[PDB]
Formats: sequence, C-alpha cells, structure tokens
Amino acid sequence: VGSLNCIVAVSQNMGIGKNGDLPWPPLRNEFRYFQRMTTTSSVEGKQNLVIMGKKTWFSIPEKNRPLKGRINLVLSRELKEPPQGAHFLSRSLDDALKLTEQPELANKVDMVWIVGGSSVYKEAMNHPGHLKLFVTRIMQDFESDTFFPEIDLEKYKLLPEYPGVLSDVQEEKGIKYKFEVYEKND
Ligand SMILES: NC(=O)C1=CN([C@@H]2O[C@H](COP(=O)(O)OP(=O)(O)OC[C@H]3O[C@@H](n4cnc5c(N)ncnc54)[C@H](OP(=O)(O)O)[C@@H]3O)[C@@H](O)[C@H]2O)C=CC1
Ligand SMILES: CCc1nc(N)nc(N)c1OCCCOc1ccccc1CCC(=O)O
Repeated sequence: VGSLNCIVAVSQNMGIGKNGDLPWPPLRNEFRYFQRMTTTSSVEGKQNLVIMGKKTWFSIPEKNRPLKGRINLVLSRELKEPPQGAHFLSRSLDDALKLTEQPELANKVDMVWIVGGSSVYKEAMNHPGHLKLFVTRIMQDFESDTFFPEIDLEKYKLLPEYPGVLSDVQEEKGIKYKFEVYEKND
C-alpha cells in the first residue's frame, strides 16, 4: 500500500457541492484530471483504491460508476453491503485503511485516494502522518451547501510544482481554475 492522498475541486468560497451535484456546471477536463490522477498507479500489477462517503458515491453519474480501473470503497454505517457497482464497504475511515492491509487487498493496492466528502476529508486531513492534498481551485464563488474543511497552512505546504500537474490557469465554460498540490508530514 502506497501513499494516502485527498483530491477535491473547491470554489473560492470553499464549496464542493450543492444538492448532490457540483456547485459549478460540469467541467470535462477537470473531471479528466480527477480520473487521471486517481487512476494512474506508479507500480506495475497494482491498482489505486478510492474511498468516498455514501452521498459522494451516489452523486457520481451511474455512467461513471464505479470509477473505472480503481477499487471503489464506500463509507457508511447504514448500508449492509457495498452499493450496486461498488467494490467494498467500511464503517469508518480506520477500517477502510486497515482493510487495505489485509492479505486480500494488501498486495494489490498502490495509492489510496479520498475523493469526498466533507467528513472524510476533515478526518483524513487532521490525522497525523504523511498526506497530500490535490486541490483544484475553481476561481469563482458558487452557491454551495457542502464545503471543504480548512487547510492548516502551518502543516500543509503548497508545492511549487508537481509532475503530471499543470501549473498554469485553466478555463472551461468561462470558468477559470488552477491545480495545486499540498503536502504535510506530521
Ligand atoms: N468538488 C469536489 O471535489 C467533490 C464534490 N462532492 C459533492 O459533495 C456532496 C457529497 O458530500 P457529503 O455531503 O459531504 O457526503 P459524503 O460523501 O461524505 O457522504 C456522507 C455519508 O457517508 C457516510 N460517511 C462519511 N464519512 C464516513 C465515515 N467516516 N464512516 C462511515 N460513514 C461515513 C455516512 O453515511 P451513513 O449515514 O449511511 O452512515 C454519511 O451520511 C455532493 O454534493 C457531491 O456532488 C463529493 C466529493 C468531491
Ligand atoms: C470531477 C469533480 C472532482 N474534481 C476533483 N479535482 N476532485 C474530486 N474529488 C472530484 O470529485 C469526484 C467525485 C464526485 O464527482 C461528481 C459529483 C457531482 C456531479 C458529478 C461528479 C463527477 C462527474 C463530472 O464532473 O462530469
């Protein structure tokens, strides 16, 4: 099992979702970036594993469920089995993490990506250890009902550059955004 990472797209006012959808109109390339980063594994014969809350799983278009080429794990205390199309189900972030260390997954899991939502991000981000946050900054305010938790810049260092991550401003549907990578080790 490799590194633990969080990936999210957030508006200026820190919004990540609204009514089960993204606060902004769909951005094709932003989604492709998300697919690329979470899918790409730097270790032959292995796969990355994505962890997400129940609401995030159901917010993803069925056409894109499960997230292809990745082991999909959903967090929920209500569900009795992984949702149709999902691979695994865990009742807490720790359990999901332990699970990757089982003989079952242990040898096939490379990177672990937390892809949402709020509660999962928060717990992971405030957990001691090595952790990277891949943050897409949608440079506009958008009415939202779900938000990204605070990034403690004393711990999380914004990297000056990162391989495979464009550093310049992007724009789709008249909306500008940029990619950032943060890293902490505590
Ligand atoms: N812009 C972006 O990057 C992203 C946007 N989103 C968007 O955000 C919204 C969904 O986010 P959100 O509301 O935060 O919902 P979540 O995806 O985090 O799901 C919350 C639910 O998932 C389960 N859950 C979360 N954490 C845990 C845990 N640690 N252990 C066990 N179960 C857990 C619980 O379900 P249960 O009650 O059954 O126990 C809970 O009710 C949607 O609007 C979606 O479109 C989502 C991801 C990324
Ligand atoms: C592509 C959005 C997105 N972008 C980044 N950088 N990180 C995420 N974790 C993320 O969330 C991915 C999981 C939630 O996905 C959705 C939630 C609501 C509506 C649509 C989608 C995905 C499909 C698309 O944007 O076309």
